Amino acid sequence: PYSSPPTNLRSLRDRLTQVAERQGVVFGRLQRHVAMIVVAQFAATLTDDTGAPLLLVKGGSSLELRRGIPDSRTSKDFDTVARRDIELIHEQLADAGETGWEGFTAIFTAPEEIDVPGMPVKPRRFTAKLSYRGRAFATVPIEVSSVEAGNADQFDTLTSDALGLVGVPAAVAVPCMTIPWQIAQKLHAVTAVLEEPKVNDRAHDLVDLQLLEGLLLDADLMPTRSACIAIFEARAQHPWPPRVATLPHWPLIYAGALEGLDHLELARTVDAAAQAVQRFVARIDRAT
Repeated sequence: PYSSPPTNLRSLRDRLTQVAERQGVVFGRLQRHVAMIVVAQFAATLTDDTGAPLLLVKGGSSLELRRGIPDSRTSKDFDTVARRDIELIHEQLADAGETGWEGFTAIFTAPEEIDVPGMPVKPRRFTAKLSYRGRAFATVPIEVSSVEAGNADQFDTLTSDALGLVGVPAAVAVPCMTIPWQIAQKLHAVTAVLEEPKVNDRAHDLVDLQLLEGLLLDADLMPTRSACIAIFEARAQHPWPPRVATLPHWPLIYAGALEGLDHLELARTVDAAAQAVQRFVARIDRAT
């Protein structure tokens, strides 16, 4: 039980080392998780004039918040959806990072636009350079996408105790895109056909879609079906319902995506994973 926040970066890392050993987690994984939580706290300060979130977390960071470190893939990006703002997100994040949170500050590199088909307004990528009490701590790649259909209408609010465990008690509360839209977007991505030079490498989405199916439990799939239809129609590429094909180079990508997840009941080959996700597609499509 730590009585006080870490005096400095060296103390922060020593506490992170101790907690990671206590938890049986890779140090760098916990350190990245803490960096992500810090960026998410900056994002959680961004609100519209009613106080509603401007940014919702998605991607691997959301799955790590939903499932915990032991039960989620290692990933690096902090992926977000901007619920209203455009280029104002970057300016507002930069201000939030300068003000700081619980001793952490951040400078953000310039936003660069990303060319993605089916999206009228392009995603933006940049990097958060984090410091703790003056000294550089970690860097976090950030991606910001615009709203699609209803994927920002509602949000889940998730938490982590990782900073509490190193003596930083301030409540963590992270607004996240809901599971129906995460499923819709990952199903679209994992079944997308890319243009001749590019090729789809997204076999890891087969892991995340199994993890997301598990989190729906016995839920009615109707919100997920509506989100799936909305995303597939909005993007105007391949139609709903898709076929979960696998590409010849996917077996080892999928194996890499399983690293650290031996204790979970997941498909152990990419064929079995495609079969599982295809069954999920059919179950979603059946909903009424």
